[PDB]
Amino acid sequence: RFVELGWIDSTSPVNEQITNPALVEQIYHSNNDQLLWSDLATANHFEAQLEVIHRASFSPLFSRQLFALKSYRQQDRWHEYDVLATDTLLQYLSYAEQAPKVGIAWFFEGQLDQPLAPPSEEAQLALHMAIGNQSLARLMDEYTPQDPAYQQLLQAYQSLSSIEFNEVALYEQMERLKRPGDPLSHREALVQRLALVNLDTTSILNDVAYYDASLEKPIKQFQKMHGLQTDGVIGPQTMKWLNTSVTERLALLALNAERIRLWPTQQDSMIVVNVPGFDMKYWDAGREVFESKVVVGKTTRPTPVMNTKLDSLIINPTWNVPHKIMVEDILPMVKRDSEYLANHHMEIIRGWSDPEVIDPALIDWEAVEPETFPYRLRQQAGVQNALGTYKFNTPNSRAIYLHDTPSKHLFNNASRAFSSGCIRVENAEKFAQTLLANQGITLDDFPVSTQAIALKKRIPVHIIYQTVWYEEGVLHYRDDIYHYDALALGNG
Ligand SMILES: *C(=O)[C@H](CCC[C@H](N)C(=O)O)NC(=O)CC[C@@H](N)C(=O)O
Repeated sequence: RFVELGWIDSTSPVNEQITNPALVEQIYHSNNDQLLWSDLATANHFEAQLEVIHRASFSPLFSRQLFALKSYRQQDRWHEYDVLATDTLLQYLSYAEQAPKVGIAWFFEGQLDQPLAPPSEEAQLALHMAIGNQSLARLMDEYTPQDPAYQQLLQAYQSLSSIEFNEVALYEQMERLKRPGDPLSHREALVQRLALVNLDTTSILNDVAYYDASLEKPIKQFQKMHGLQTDGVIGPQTMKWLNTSVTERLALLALNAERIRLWPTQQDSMIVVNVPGFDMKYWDAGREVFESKVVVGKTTRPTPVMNTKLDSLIINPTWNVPHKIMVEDILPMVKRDSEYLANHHMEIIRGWSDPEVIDPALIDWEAVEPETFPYRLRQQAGVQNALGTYKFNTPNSRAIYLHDTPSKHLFNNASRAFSSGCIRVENAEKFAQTLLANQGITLDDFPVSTQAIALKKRIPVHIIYQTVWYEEGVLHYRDDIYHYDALALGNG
């Protein structure tokens, strides 16, 4: 298959690189077979967009086409460049349209490594019009999220890009922890690395030999920006981020900017949990009506990025221990600690369909193998239940949901990856009250027995993974707990 254009030989390598020759030739024929990319500023603008996608590292497709474009350009093969650019712009338009629909597959469950379906007729009309007006640069901009949050990441990207290769000494210290009052060997590298993330360094005193008062606010601001405990102590967590290179920050800005294409913005009614920020928000009628900290899955039992809906609440839930938890976690402890089941208010039941309670005294524990244990565990409802007082049921293929917790001290931690995958909600009682108020449900008598409550209006729940974002006028960075930034960072 060869692109039917006079000024492209059938033997040209672009015939193997073009994903949609039929549509590309029609666009040219509709435009009198004129070149679309003869304005270098327009070529530059599209390569700069592809360079963001390339650095983000989620798309072998776009990386492959960018490398081919740059090669044709280095050789002044502008006719080939022209047709490959036009093909690649159709892929970009499809990417822009498809990201919010299926993009999880490109960022979290795989990569964008195969060509996409052609963009919509609306995109194809906007392209035809843009070609007529030589407004391709504006078209590309219109197919970015029209969202100040996205533009804040791209603005920082553009600032840092201009100083990417300036030498900045690493911050070094002799001891593991440096506290206010301690001598400092590397004050200048420290102040330069605070300045790199746009913190006000103008009141830091020059040539002071120790961690003085003038450094304390900037250090705590740096800690807060990176989600660290704001203890003022320059330890390994603080230094990891101080010593992050501009190249690595640019990778994080690019990947996080492109991830914004995935996430819904409608505030009709939505719940969003950002895993690596360990927080959540609930919007009703276009307003934030609830926010709280959360606990999320341990790195070995990760909370998946997913879309689901909140179908129902259980007030005073029991906990039906999943088979895998029973076998791997609990029964080994039961075998070694004859007070475990009483202490955790856990009953042995014949099965879910047959909740006959069996006294653990009636079982020969010596003979029990967790793997073959034929009964099930059910934790009684109450304030010490692992689900607390509230289960927020969000049915999905990974069996993830939201719940209250008796372990509320964990919300005081800066890093909150403690669960088996589920999301534990701080102020769960307030979340339930707000949900049920908005649904036109309220209990005149608060049950002290288990009660399942169907939502009348199902609420979309978006579990997202955003390690850089803009909020209250500043950028926030978070540790890549599930290693989804790892390929972009280059850190193996
Ligand atoms: C959520 O994590 C839940 C287990 C109950 C809550 C837990 N104790 C917590 O750590 O917050 N579900 C799962 O762990 C998934 C288990 C899966 N095998 C299943 O079928 O339920």
